[PDB]
Amino acid sequence: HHHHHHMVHITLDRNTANSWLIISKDRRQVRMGDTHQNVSDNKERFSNYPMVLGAQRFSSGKMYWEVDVTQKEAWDLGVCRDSVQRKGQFSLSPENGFWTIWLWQDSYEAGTSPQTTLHIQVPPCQIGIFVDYEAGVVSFYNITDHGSLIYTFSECVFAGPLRPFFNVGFNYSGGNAAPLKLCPL
Ligand SMILES: CC[C@@]1(O)CCN(c2ccc(F)cn2)C1
Repeated sequence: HHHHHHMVHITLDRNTANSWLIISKDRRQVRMGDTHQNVSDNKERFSNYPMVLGAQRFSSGKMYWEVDVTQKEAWDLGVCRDSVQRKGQFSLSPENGFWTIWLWQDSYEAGTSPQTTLHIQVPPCQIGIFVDYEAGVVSFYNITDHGSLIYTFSECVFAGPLRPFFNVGFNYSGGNAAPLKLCPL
């Protein structure tokens, strides 16, 4: 791909974070804490899962960013509607306003309903996310493998403003404490 020149500076929105997350001072890194992080509850926070949104809202144009997933066992990445459900249980699907891929139990899958098997020969340490709002496209690129395509959602019904979406995953195993990091342009 040649999408790097629509690069946008993404930062994380503390107010949307699950109350166990720790966001860095620069708002470019997030990890799971070993406890509640001593913040008040609010209607924006994802309650059930270790999720957080980007601060940026997009309703037009082409946007690209990169995320470091080094030494994680589990994570979700992509974009979602600004109006997604925050509280209780839900599935990551375009019907619920999410365009995502994930790693879980040594397999990579796209968040369709039901989920789609991905075929990645080189396990990625960094993921590129490309959104074309007018075209209705969300694409995922393997930066570790010369930018090779991972998955494309097309004919997307965004149905409102979009926000960058992140899930650092649980750490039941003690093997998933590593952060998600937004990579420099
Ligand atoms: C274990 C120390 C941390 O809590 C802080 C930094 N960290 C990692 C782990 C892996 C990796 F690739 C990058 N950062 C997790």
